[PDB]
Amino acid sequence: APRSVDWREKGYVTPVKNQGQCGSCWAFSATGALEGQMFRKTGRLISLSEQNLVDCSGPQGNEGCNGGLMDYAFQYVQDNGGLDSEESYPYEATEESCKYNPKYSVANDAGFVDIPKQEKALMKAVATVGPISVAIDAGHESFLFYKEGIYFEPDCSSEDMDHGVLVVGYGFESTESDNNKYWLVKNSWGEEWGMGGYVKMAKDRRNHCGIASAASYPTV
Ligand code: NA
Repeated sequence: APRSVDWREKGYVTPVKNQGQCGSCWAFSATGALEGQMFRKTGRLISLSEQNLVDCSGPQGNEGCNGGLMDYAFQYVQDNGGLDSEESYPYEATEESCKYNPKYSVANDAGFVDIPKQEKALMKAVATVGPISVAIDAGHESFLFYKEGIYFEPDCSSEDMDHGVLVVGYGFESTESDNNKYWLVKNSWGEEWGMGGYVKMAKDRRNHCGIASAASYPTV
């Protein structure tokens, strides 16, 4: 595999969004991964509707602003036969009744692929597929105040993840500790968080914060 990958450079990645005060991170991770696999297929990058997932993918196991899973969103899109665009079904950060309209669908998928629980396999997936949906333990003050550099939190758990985000690549930079590898992660807390809304999460450090534990992508 390459030592460095950044799918934003290949046009796979929409700008950073902001979920507000709704527990819908899973919808943003999912749209992020489907935006990538749709681009891969069609060569067109279209922002997808998290509200569509929030309002409508309850039958697949999701619970709106109370939480969800990217794989359940991927299943909804297959079951539903479509997903509306962000422009047509904009984000309101509250759960409402489903207003999906197939005429405004701009995306589809035929299931999803779960990546084996290993950073080595996650790396191979990111290198060959595109942006990957992943779950992390973001429940630490250090994560809130992140500004730059490689994020490493010694109290981070590799099993109890609470936040869906999107790995758009990986790389390295020299550090004091010589723990130099990172996953490049798109968040959904707006541009003012982190590095323009991105975080470099420690890579090949014993599955730091569980980044490889629940990784998947939609099959388009
Ligand atoms: Na922000």
